[PDB]
Amino acid sequence: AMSGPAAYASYVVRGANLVTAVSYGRAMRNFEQFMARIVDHPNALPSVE
Amino acid sequence: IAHGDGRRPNKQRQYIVMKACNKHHIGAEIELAAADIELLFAEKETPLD
Repeated sequence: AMSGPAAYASYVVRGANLVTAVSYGRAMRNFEQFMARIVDHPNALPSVE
Repeated sequence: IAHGDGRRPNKQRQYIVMKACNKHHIGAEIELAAADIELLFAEKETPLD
């Protein structure tokens, strides 16, 4: 007997993903976490922890 | 108006004038795409829809 997730993971293009998906021909995955790396807190070296 | 010269007298007159309407027609043509008429009825799926 093992443990595991009961459902799939959702990915919805709601929010600021939708503006770049309509205006340009592209769309991120997790725009919000991708934005907090660049502009909210720059020059931070990647660390797995 | 009568007067005292040698001119003939004037009997009373009557004028009868007939006027009628004129018909006019107007037409404009609109095209609507078949996909545009269709997806007004298709169901909501996602925020990009």
